[PDB]
Amino acid sequence: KIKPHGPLPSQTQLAYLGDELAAFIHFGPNTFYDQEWGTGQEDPERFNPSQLDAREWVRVLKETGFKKLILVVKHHDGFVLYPTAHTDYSVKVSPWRRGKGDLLLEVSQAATEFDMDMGVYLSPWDAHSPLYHVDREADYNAYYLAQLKEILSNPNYGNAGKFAEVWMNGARGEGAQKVNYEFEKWFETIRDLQGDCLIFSTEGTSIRWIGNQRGYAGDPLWQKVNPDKLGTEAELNYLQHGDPSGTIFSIGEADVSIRPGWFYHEDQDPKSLEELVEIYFHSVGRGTPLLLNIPPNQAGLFDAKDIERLYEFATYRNELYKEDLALGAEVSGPALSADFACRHLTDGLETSSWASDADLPIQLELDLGSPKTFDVIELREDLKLGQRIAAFHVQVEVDGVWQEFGSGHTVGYKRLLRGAVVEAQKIRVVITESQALPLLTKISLYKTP
Ligand SMILES: CC(=O)N[C@@H]1[C@@H](O[C@@H]2O[C@@H](C)[C@@H](O)[C@@H](O)[C@@H]2O)[C@H](O[C@@H]2O[C@H](CO)[C@H](O)[C@H](O)[C@H]2O)[C@@H](CO)O[C@@H]1O
Repeated sequence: KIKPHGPLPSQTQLAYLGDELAAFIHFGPNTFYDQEWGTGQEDPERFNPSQLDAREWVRVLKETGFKKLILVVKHHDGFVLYPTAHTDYSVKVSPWRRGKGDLLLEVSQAATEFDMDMGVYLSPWDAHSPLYHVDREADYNAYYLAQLKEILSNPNYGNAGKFAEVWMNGARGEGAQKVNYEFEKWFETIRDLQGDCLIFSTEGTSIRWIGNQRGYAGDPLWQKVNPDKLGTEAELNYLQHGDPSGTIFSIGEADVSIRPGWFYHEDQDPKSLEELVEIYFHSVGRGTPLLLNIPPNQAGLFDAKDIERLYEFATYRNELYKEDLALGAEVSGPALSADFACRHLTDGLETSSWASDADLPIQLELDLGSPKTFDVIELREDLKLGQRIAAFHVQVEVDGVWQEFGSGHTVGYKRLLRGAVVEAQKIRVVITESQALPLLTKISLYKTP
């Protein structure tokens, strides 16, 4: 029994890491006003999608491999997209669904049908609320809290009444009131109603921002931080790389829009497959989830181009992973014991892993038995026992010379590392720095389609 190392992830954290792909939905007055930020002066009469179909949103997301859907139900403009008891600035005063509309309900019903996990984004900064003022901040905090209770206590909201993530955006306009939030109170309520539900915030919660909206996790990416170095003034590079000395397990979620903007704009186009693939390799392929925003249009529908792109992106990933070229390769090198043997890295069993207490560098060598053509290696740690590896490199034997394939810092939950396409039978993975005796659960090899 190897001892754990460092801060360990919760079950809900590991489940997210396992799921890899989440979808964001920004939709609201901003969609009708052709803007990215609203003022709270938007006319609810203009919130009037011609033919909204949340079931179609959920179906396409499910079919294209997304495992969670995070819905904006109140952006910075403050317009609430479910019939809240706590402000009149909501869908209640919109003509949509002859005034009886509830977008949270509509998305929740569809998500429940498709077993799509649910997140909810409720903007802390509220440009509409007359309570959003330093002189009224206790009242604003009670407003926000009361809405968390409305959202998170209702069996008709979420995936069968369950929410997997709450999103508290850190953004605030320069001229806005400097309201301070009752974070701990909010977190307690979230726990009371939804247990270990993940929380994205500027504070020391289970999810942090990766520090850009480009889909780029750093290398290294430590999925752990010290809460004392977070808050609204957290350094972006700290978010992006995490902390080798972090004290809490923290997922650096990589959010990015399929378009330039978060809301739908007719004049904008979605990213290319090539662009999404790069993002994929620098987010999921660096051990963190990708949260990809798809904005519905003024009809309440996903854009046709955007839909095509999600299917092409899904096809790409299915083809990448179709064959693990490393399965059954003979693996040699040091190993702690038979229970942690090298052959565990390519045996195709999720239940078996490798470890070694040998002095670094530790060299694992795979012999594929015959020459194969590949351009991706996948490594995974056992984060139930903590993140450990700080540096590694990969080589391939070509005409009797061990040439470089690639190098990196961290592995984490899952690390994809691309190299130039090669035909080779023998590969070395060399671990050169680690915070504790290294473990890997798998080595895989693929060819990009
Ligand atoms: C329009 C725009 O680019 N705004 C960004 C801010 O993004 C916010 O978050 C995204 C997801 C979207 O809802 C925007 O309308 C929001 O304004 C950005 O705020 C940071 O956003 C990240 C998430 O990407 C975390 O929530 C941070 O805590 C926020 O500080 C700010 C600063 O990067 O830049 C523009 O205002």
